Amino acid sequence: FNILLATDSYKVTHYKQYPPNTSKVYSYFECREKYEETVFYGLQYILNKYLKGKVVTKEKIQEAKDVYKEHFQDDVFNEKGWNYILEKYDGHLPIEIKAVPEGFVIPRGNVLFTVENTDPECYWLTNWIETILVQSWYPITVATNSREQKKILAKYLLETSGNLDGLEYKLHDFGYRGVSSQETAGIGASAHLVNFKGTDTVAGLALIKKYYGTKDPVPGYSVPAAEHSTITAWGKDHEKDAFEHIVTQFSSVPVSVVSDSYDIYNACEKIWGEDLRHLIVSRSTQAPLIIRPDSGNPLDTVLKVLEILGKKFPVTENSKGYKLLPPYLRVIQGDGVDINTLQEIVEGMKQKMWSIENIAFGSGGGLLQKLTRDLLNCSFKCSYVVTNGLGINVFKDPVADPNKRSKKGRLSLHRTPAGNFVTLEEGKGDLEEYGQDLLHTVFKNGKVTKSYSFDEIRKNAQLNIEL
Amino acid sequence: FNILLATDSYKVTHYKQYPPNTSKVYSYFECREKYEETVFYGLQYILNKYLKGKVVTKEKIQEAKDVYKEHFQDDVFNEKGWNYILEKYDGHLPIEIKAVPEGFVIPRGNVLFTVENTDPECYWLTNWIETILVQSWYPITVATNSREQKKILAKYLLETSGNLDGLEYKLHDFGYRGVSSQETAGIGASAHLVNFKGTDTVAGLALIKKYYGTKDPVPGYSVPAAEHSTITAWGKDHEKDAFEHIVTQFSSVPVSVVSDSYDIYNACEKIWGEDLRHLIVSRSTQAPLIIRPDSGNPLDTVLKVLEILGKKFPVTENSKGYKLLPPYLRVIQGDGVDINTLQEIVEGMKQKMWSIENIAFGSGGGLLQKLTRDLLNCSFKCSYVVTNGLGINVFKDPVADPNKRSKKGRLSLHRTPAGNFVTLEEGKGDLEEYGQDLLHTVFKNGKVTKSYSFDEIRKNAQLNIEL
Ligand SMILES: CSc1ccc(CNC(=O)[C@H]2CCCN(c3ncnc4nn(-c5ccc(C)cc5)cc34)C2)cc1
Ligand SMILES: CSc1ccc(CNC(=O)[C@H]2CCCN(c3ncnc4nn(-c5ccc(C)cc5)cc34)C2)cc1
Ligand SMILES: NC(=O)c1cccnc1
Ligand SMILES: NC(=O)c1cccnc1
Ligand SMILES: [Cl-]
Ligand SMILES: [Cl-]
Ligand SMILES: [Cl-]
Repeated sequence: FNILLATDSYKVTHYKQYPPNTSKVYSYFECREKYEETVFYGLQYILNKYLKGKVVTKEKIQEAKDVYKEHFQDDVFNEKGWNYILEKYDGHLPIEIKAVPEGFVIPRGNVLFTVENTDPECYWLTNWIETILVQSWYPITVATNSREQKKILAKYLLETSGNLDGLEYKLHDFGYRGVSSQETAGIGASAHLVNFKGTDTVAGLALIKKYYGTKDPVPGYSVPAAEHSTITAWGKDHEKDAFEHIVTQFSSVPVSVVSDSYDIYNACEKIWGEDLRHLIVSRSTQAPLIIRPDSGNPLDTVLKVLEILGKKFPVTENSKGYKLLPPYLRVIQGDGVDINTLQEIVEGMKQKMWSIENIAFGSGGGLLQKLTRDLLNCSFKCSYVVTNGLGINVFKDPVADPNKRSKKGRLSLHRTPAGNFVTLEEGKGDLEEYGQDLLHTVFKNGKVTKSYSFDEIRKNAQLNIEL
Repeated sequence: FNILLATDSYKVTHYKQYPPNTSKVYSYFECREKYEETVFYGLQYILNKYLKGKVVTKEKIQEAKDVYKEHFQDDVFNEKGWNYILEKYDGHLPIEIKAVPEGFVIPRGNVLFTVENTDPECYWLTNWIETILVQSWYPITVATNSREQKKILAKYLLETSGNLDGLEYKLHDFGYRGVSSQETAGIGASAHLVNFKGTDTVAGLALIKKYYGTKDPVPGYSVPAAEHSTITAWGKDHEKDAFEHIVTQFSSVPVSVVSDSYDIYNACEKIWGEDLRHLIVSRSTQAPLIIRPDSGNPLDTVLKVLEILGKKFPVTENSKGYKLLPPYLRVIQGDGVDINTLQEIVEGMKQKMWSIENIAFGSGGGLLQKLTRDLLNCSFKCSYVVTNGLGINVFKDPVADPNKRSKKGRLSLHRTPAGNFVTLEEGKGDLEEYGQDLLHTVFKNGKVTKSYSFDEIRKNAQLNIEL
């Protein structure tokens, strides 16, 4: 990896565009003003993997110089300025980054981190690294969207069952194949694990161990489960034999069995319902069969599967008046799930008097891929510069869009007297009217100065209903 | 990178699930049946970076064993199967992959690649690597959606100007900050460069040189350009000074200057139009000023910018009857651009008699992030197995969704008598009624066996209008 080749191409040219005698460029990131509050997560990964230590070498400078000469068909690369960092700082970036603690849940429109150069010669460096830092939008957005789904699950589980038992296993990550790269898979899976413990995206485990850390051996867990190949390989007329083999191989742990290869309704009513019923009603409460539909309208299919199972298996009514399958039998809907369809399904279940205890959800592309930087309006902008020794507040205020207006001056984040948050502009945090700045230095002059464990991040990101 | 920890968690338990004495599992990838045709691109990256050579070691087996013991809370990992590959094949995968040539443009619902194990003990390995291989959906989808935008641009450039000059520079990649990882940025940028030569996502250059290669030193190009920080740092009252400094700095090369920091209309009509007009009109055809709006309704902003500039600069009428700014002045719309708004903008310009020669487009999130595996229904499924020495044709036919039905048996890709594509099922390619199979072996037993340069991929992906 070469940080000199890790920026948008136009930035290579920006050192020539800043006002002359500029000794400092100070910029900030926010999720501009439902997604009212966002989980701040993922900067520590970027700091450690890409920004810390000796990130400039003579070879990296020469390689960048050669690439940019061809890419621009002109010599515009700031070799002198990069060689300065190499010679003066042993290739360590003279940048200070201050950030809200990871896991913190912050309302939209607040400063989440700031970046500035610590050596006047490196005024151009602050926004060189915008591109790599702005990619924090992704773990922020996955963690936030996963937490909003946890909010919906908690509200329906509490109403239907009177408690939150099992909440942290109700949204399982199925997204490994549906994201755009191996690296995205690990980042996204780790962001989902801020909120839940169920994942099949194995890449998230190694990322959390390497850059965050947990007291437990692993941060996420899974169970044996079939796919269409392991059912259909038996031949169409032998679906029952496949189901029998698989539940017998995994008789003492939970096992998920995709049941829609040919006819989900026939499989639940006849194969599970009658032919293999003796192998289901014998199972432990710690080792249920989890029937998995995987096609059709997600709501209609869940409701019809539950209706079928409720007629073939003993059903109890819990203390809130909702129907509950026996403890050896559960359902997972892992097709077509995103935050909108998750809400539709749990509301449809509630209307038909089915407890949310009966169901869990798997989500793949909806959880990790169908998200953009535009969802929370993640943005990085310069708000303060020093030119000719005088600080000036800088901002953008497009006439066409008031929403794109940026903040002015030196920023700080504070608790309000009512316990909310406020971002103070124009250096007003220096007046000390609002208690301590919540931004902490996390990176300075090539060194990670403050780190958080994954357990702390999870604590910071808890729901109020959990609290 | 560990291939043992690079699959969905449920796949680890699969070896147990298949029918006893299964010696072969054969699977295939398609973009299931506007996006009628898809560009096949990106498999060669995956084969080289992740699948070739010695990918199993004793340390990787031990690492996977220890992770999965905690992740499943049980010892379900197939240590013996992985050890077999390490001992018998020096850790090279006994898999054969056949694929259509990269850059080929293939209608939906055709086999694009197939995967099978070459050793009977490794029947479980075919679908182990599903997760890694299915991530090819992303470069396929970026390349396809980029090509569909090229078709729109070509249609409207041809109609408004009579030729396709400049087509390959008309959609520029702005997506580096808006994708979910560094790895995704390189993959996606490379897939856009199958169809265009303009890009700010520098990561794509290194990936193309390393895994595909080009005759030219670099596959893509850029120009100097401003961002809001380099304008707003001068202070709001000094926008004109920033513009004058930047244009002067890059007088002999094309320069893009974002002009919407405060008032885009005021900047075009008063600052560019009157105050700095002398600086603009003196510029060469090879180095025009490119005015860049970045906010408001994209079609409304483009039309109003062009009306303003048409009244301050000398407009001509080209041979098709469309208006043309002088050659030293162009526009780039780099906000809100996606396949749908691109179409809206070029059609609105045509209706207002504005030649598409006047404009280019910058796309970030829409080009590389706002895409999912569901757009082209990219899907990997087992179609053939051998059990007890007998081949059987296998598939999934969900009752609720006919679209999810998968193909049966051994597959092959052919040309029809009219020159179209057909996928033959059930081994029927062997009858030779449709000539030789189109697919080529690209991977066998740990080695890449056939490969394509980026120049060949570009040629294969050309538009008919270009041919
Ligand atoms: C469908 S609901 C269910 C399922 C399994 C069980 C069997 N173990 C249990 O009960 C204990 C053990 C740990 C998980 N515990 C859960 N408690 C509520 N809900 C859960 N879902 N879940 C899940 C979700 C997705 C996947 C792929 C696998 C598992 C785990 C859930 C509590 C009970 C209820
Ligand atoms: C807005 S139109 C324009 C722009 C610049 C020029 C100045 N050089 C040129 O003309 C020669 C030089 C190479 C590219 N050539 C192009 N030929 C048609 N169209 C193009 N667009 N384009 C672009 C796309 C994205 C970015 C960030 C910068 C530039 C390059 C375009 C031909 C002329 C017309
Ligand atoms: N475990 C599962 O059922 C699963 C995992 C990944 C993708 N789809 C399904
Ligand atoms: N070159 C540009 O104008 C650019 C690049 C990346 C993102 N936005 C704008
Ligand atoms: Cl060095
Ligand atoms: Cl599956
Ligand atoms: Cl910009």
